[PDB]
Amino acid sequence: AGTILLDLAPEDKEYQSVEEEMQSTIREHRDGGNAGGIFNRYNVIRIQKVVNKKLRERFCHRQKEVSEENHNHHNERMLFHGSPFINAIIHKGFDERHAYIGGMFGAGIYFAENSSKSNQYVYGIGGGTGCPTHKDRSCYICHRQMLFCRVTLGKSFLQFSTMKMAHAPPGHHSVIGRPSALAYAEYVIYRGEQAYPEYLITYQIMKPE
Ligand SMILES: Cn1cc(-c2ccc(-c3nc4c(CO)cccc4c(=O)[nH]3)cc2)cn1
Ligand SMILES: [Zn+2]
Repeated sequence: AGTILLDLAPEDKEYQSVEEEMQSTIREHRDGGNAGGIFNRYNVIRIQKVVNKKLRERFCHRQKEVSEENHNHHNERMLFHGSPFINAIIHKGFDERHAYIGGMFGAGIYFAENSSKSNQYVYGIGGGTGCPTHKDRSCYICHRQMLFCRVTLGKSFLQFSTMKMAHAPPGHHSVIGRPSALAYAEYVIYRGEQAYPEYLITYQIMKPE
Protein backbone atom coordinates (compact mmCIF):
# COMPACT_ATOMS: atom_id res chain seq x y z
CA ALA A 1 0.00 0.00 0.00
CA GLY A 2 2.90 2.38 0.87
CA THR A 3 4.08 4.19 -2.32
CA ILE A 4 7.35 6.23 -2.57
CA LEU A 5 7.71 8.60 -5.60
CA LEU A 6 11.43 9.32 -6.28
CA ASP A 7 12.04 12.44 -8.34
CA LEU A 8 14.29 11.88 -11.41
CA ALA A 9 16.67 14.80 -12.28
CA PRO A 10 16.20 16.54 -15.70
CA GLU A 11 19.95 15.98 -16.19
CA ASP A 12 19.69 12.15 -15.57
CA LYS A 13 19.50 10.14 -18.85
CA GLU A 14 16.75 7.93 -17.24
CA TYR A 15 14.55 11.10 -17.26
CA GLN A 16 15.79 12.29 -20.72
CA SER A 17 14.83 8.94 -22.33
CA VAL A 18 11.33 8.86 -20.74
CA GLU A 19 10.71 12.44 -22.07
CA GLU A 20 12.13 11.28 -25.46
CA GLU A 21 9.62 8.36 -25.66
CA MET A 22 6.88 10.81 -24.64
CA GLN A 23 7.78 13.64 -27.05
CA SER A 24 8.83 11.50 -30.09
CA THR A 25 5.64 9.34 -30.06
CA ILE A 26 3.26 12.38 -30.46
CA ARG A 27 0.93 11.75 -33.47
CA GLU A 28 -1.96 13.63 -35.20
CA HIS A 29 -5.27 12.19 -33.98
CA ARG A 30 -8.48 11.69 -36.01
CA ASP A 31 -10.71 13.63 -33.51
CA GLY A 32 -9.00 16.95 -34.43
CA GLY A 33 -7.90 17.05 -30.78
CA ASN A 34 -11.37 16.88 -29.21
CA ALA A 35 -10.27 14.49 -26.35
CA GLY A 36 -6.61 15.47 -25.81
CA GLY A 37 -6.53 19.09 -27.00
CA ILE A 38 -4.67 20.83 -29.82
CA PHE A 39 -0.83 20.44 -29.28
CA ASN A 40 2.47 19.42 -30.96
CA ARG A 41 4.77 19.24 -27.89
CA TYR A 42 4.55 18.66 -24.07
CA ASN A 43 5.87 20.68 -21.14
CA VAL A 44 7.20 17.94 -18.79
CA ILE A 45 7.09 19.42 -15.21
CA ARG A 46 8.31 16.34 -13.26
CA ILE A 47 9.16 12.64 -13.92
CA GLN A 48 8.90 10.33 -10.80
CA LYS A 49 9.71 6.66 -10.32
CA VAL A 50 6.88 4.82 -8.48
CA VAL A 51 8.10 2.43 -5.69
CA ASN A 52 5.57 0.09 -3.97
CA LYS A 53 6.79 -3.22 -2.39
CA LYS A 54 3.48 -5.22 -2.81
CA LEU A 55 2.72 -3.92 -6.32
CA ARG A 56 6.24 -4.98 -7.40
CA GLU A 57 5.58 -8.36 -5.66
CA ARG A 58 2.24 -8.96 -7.56
CA PHE A 59 3.86 -7.96 -10.93
CA CYS A 60 7.10 -9.98 -10.48
CA HIS A 61 5.07 -13.03 -9.39
CA ARG A 62 2.88 -12.78 -12.56
CA GLN A 63 5.95 -12.02 -14.83
CA LYS A 64 7.47 -15.37 -13.64
CA GLU A 65 4.12 -17.25 -14.31
CA VAL A 66 3.85 -15.66 -17.86
CA SER A 67 7.59 -16.37 -18.57
CA GLU A 68 7.17 -20.19 -17.67
CA GLU A 69 3.87 -20.24 -19.72
CA ASN A 70 5.65 -18.65 -22.80
CA HIS A 71 9.06 -20.42 -23.21
CA ASN A 72 10.75 -18.34 -20.40
CA HIS A 73 10.08 -15.04 -22.27
CA HIS A 74 7.75 -12.64 -20.41
CA ASN A 75 7.90 -10.19 -23.43
CA GLU A 76 7.79 -6.93 -21.37
CA ARG A 77 7.12 -3.58 -23.13
CA MET A 78 7.14 0.06 -21.91
CA LEU A 79 3.78 1.57 -22.90
CA PHE A 80 1.92 4.71 -21.84
CA HIS A 81 -1.38 4.86 -19.91
CA GLY A 82 -3.68 7.79 -19.20
CA SER A 83 -6.53 7.41 -16.67
CA PRO A 84 -8.50 9.75 -14.34
CA PHE A 85 -7.54 7.14 -11.63
CA ILE A 86 -3.70 7.57 -11.60
CA ASN A 87 -3.71 7.98 -7.79
CA ALA A 88 -5.44 4.66 -7.21
CA ILE A 89 -3.07 2.94 -9.78
CA ILE A 90 0.19 4.08 -8.04
CA HIS A 91 -1.19 3.09 -4.55
CA LYS A 92 -3.51 0.10 -5.19
CA GLY A 93 -2.10 -1.08 -8.60
CA PHE A 94 -3.99 -1.76 -11.90
CA ASP A 95 -7.27 -3.65 -11.42
CA GLU A 96 -8.97 -5.59 -14.33
CA ARG A 97 -12.21 -5.13 -12.36
CA HIS A 98 -11.87 -1.42 -13.58
CA ALA A 99 -11.36 -2.57 -17.20
CA TYR A 100 -12.48 -0.30 -20.00
CA ILE A 101 -15.70 -2.18 -20.94
CA GLY A 102 -16.42 0.07 -23.96
CA GLY A 103 -13.11 -0.96 -25.56
CA MET A 104 -12.79 -2.52 -29.02
CA PHE A 105 -11.06 -5.62 -27.53
CA GLY A 106 -13.50 -5.65 -24.58
CA ALA A 107 -12.98 -5.38 -20.82
CA GLY A 108 -9.18 -5.12 -20.56
CA ILE A 109 -6.54 -2.60 -19.40
CA TYR A 110 -5.36 -0.52 -22.43
CA PHE A 111 -1.94 0.95 -23.04
CA ALA A 112 -0.58 2.89 -26.04
CA GLU A 113 2.88 3.06 -27.69
CA ASN A 114 2.01 6.69 -28.65
CA SER A 115 1.86 9.12 -25.69
CA SER A 116 -0.73 11.38 -27.42
CA LYS A 117 -3.24 8.42 -27.52
CA SER A 118 -3.07 8.03 -23.69
CA ASN A 119 -3.57 11.85 -23.31
CA GLN A 120 -7.22 11.42 -24.63
CA TYR A 121 -8.01 9.26 -21.54
CA VAL A 122 -6.28 11.45 -18.93
CA TYR A 123 -9.69 13.06 -18.08
CA GLY A 124 -11.80 9.90 -18.82
CA ILE A 125 -13.22 8.24 -21.98
CA GLY A 126 -13.05 10.82 -24.84
CA GLY A 127 -11.49 13.40 -22.50
CA GLY A 128 -14.61 13.48 -20.23
CA THR A 129 -15.58 17.06 -19.28
CA GLY A 130 -11.87 17.96 -19.29
CA CYS A 131 -9.76 19.52 -16.48
CA PRO A 132 -11.67 19.59 -13.12
CA THR A 133 -10.99 23.32 -12.75
CA HIS A 134 -11.68 24.98 -16.12
CA LYS A 135 -13.86 22.11 -17.58
CA ASP A 136 -11.48 22.20 -20.65
CA ARG A 137 -10.44 19.03 -22.60
CA SER A 138 -7.71 21.25 -24.19
CA CYS A 139 -6.53 23.07 -20.95
CA TYR A 140 -2.89 24.30 -21.05
CA ILE A 141 -2.92 25.65 -17.45
CA CYS A 142 -3.62 22.44 -15.51
CA HIS A 143 -0.92 19.87 -14.86
CA ARG A 144 -1.96 16.51 -16.39
CA GLN A 145 -0.36 13.15 -15.53
CA MET A 146 0.16 9.79 -17.25
CA LEU A 147 2.18 6.69 -16.63
CA PHE A 148 4.95 5.06 -18.68
CA CYS A 149 4.48 1.40 -17.66
CA ARG A 150 6.32 -1.96 -17.55
CA VAL A 151 3.70 -4.20 -19.35
CA THR A 152 3.96 -8.11 -19.33
CA LEU A 153 2.72 -9.01 -22.79
CA GLY A 154 3.69 -12.71 -22.87
CA LYS A 155 2.36 -14.31 -26.04
CA SER A 156 0.39 -11.47 -27.69
CA PHE A 157 -2.60 -12.21 -29.88
CA LEU A 158 -2.82 -9.78 -32.83
CA GLN A 159 -6.12 -8.30 -33.93
CA PHE A 160 -6.74 -5.73 -36.69
CA SER A 161 -10.44 -5.01 -36.02
CA THR A 162 -12.92 -4.77 -33.07
CA MET A 163 -13.26 -8.17 -31.34
CA LYS A 164 -14.76 -8.05 -27.83
CA MET A 165 -13.31 -10.56 -25.37
CA ALA A 166 -13.24 -10.72 -21.57
CA HIS A 167 -9.86 -12.45 -21.29
CA ALA A 168 -6.90 -13.04 -23.65
CA PRO A 169 -7.39 -16.10 -26.03
CA PRO A 170 -6.29 -19.62 -24.84
CA GLY A 171 -2.51 -19.91 -24.65
CA HIS A 172 -2.12 -16.07 -24.94
CA HIS A 173 -1.50 -13.33 -22.29
CA SER A 174 -2.47 -10.16 -24.22
CA VAL A 175 -4.20 -8.63 -27.33
CA ILE A 176 -2.60 -6.10 -29.79
CA GLY A 177 -4.83 -3.93 -32.03
CA ARG A 178 -2.61 -3.18 -35.08
CA PRO A 179 -3.00 -0.17 -37.40
CA SER A 180 -4.19 -1.63 -40.73
CA ALA A 181 -8.46 0.60 -40.21
CA LEU A 182 -6.84 1.40 -36.73
CA ALA A 183 -5.08 4.79 -36.36
CA TYR A 184 -2.42 3.65 -33.81
CA ALA A 185 -1.45 0.34 -32.11
CA GLU A 186 -3.14 -0.48 -28.79
CA TYR A 187 -1.96 -2.98 -26.18
CA VAL A 188 -4.52 -4.82 -23.97
CA ILE A 189 -4.03 -6.87 -20.73
CA TYR A 190 -6.81 -8.70 -18.88
CA ARG A 191 -4.99 -8.84 -15.52
CA GLY A 192 -3.78 -5.93 -13.37
CA GLU A 193 -0.58 -7.75 -12.26
CA GLN A 194 0.61 -7.74 -15.91
CA ALA A 195 1.44 -3.98 -15.63
CA TYR A 196 3.54 -1.91 -13.19
CA PRO A 197 3.21 1.94 -13.03
CA GLU A 198 7.02 2.44 -13.25
CA TYR A 199 7.07 6.25 -14.23
CA LEU A 200 4.70 9.04 -13.22
CA ILE A 201 4.81 11.92 -15.74
CA THR A 202 3.57 15.34 -14.53
CA TYR A 203 3.22 17.54 -17.64
CA GLN A 204 1.21 20.15 -19.60
CA ILE A 205 0.09 20.06 -23.28
CA MET A 206 1.62 22.98 -25.16
CA LYS A 207 -0.51 25.69 -26.81
CA PRO A 208 0.93 26.10 -30.31
CA GLU A 209 1.85 29.72 -31.39
C1 LIG B 1 -13.88 2.28 -15.58
N1 LIG B 1 -13.14 3.24 -16.38
C2 LIG B 1 -12.09 3.00 -17.17
C3 LIG B 1 -11.69 4.22 -17.69
C4 LIG B 1 -10.62 4.27 -18.72
C5 LIG B 1 -9.32 4.67 -18.39
C6 LIG B 1 -8.30 4.61 -19.33
C7 LIG B 1 -8.55 4.12 -20.62
C8 LIG B 1 -7.50 4.05 -21.65
N2 LIG B 1 -7.80 3.57 -22.83
C9 LIG B 1 -6.80 3.52 -23.79
C10 LIG B 1 -7.16 3.03 -25.06
C11 LIG B 1 -8.56 2.55 -25.35
O1 LIG B 1 -8.95 2.79 -26.69
C12 LIG B 1 -6.17 2.94 -26.04
C13 LIG B 1 -4.87 3.35 -25.78
C14 LIG B 1 -4.52 3.86 -24.54
C15 LIG B 1 -5.49 3.94 -23.54
C16 LIG B 1 -5.17 4.48 -22.22
O2 LIG B 1 -4.07 4.91 -21.90
N3 LIG B 1 -6.23 4.51 -21.34
C17 LIG B 1 -9.84 3.71 -20.93
C18 LIG B 1 -10.85 3.78 -20.00
C19 LIG B 1 -12.64 5.14 -17.19
N4 LIG B 1 -13.50 4.56 -16.37
ZN1 LIG C 1 -7.81 23.57 -16.42
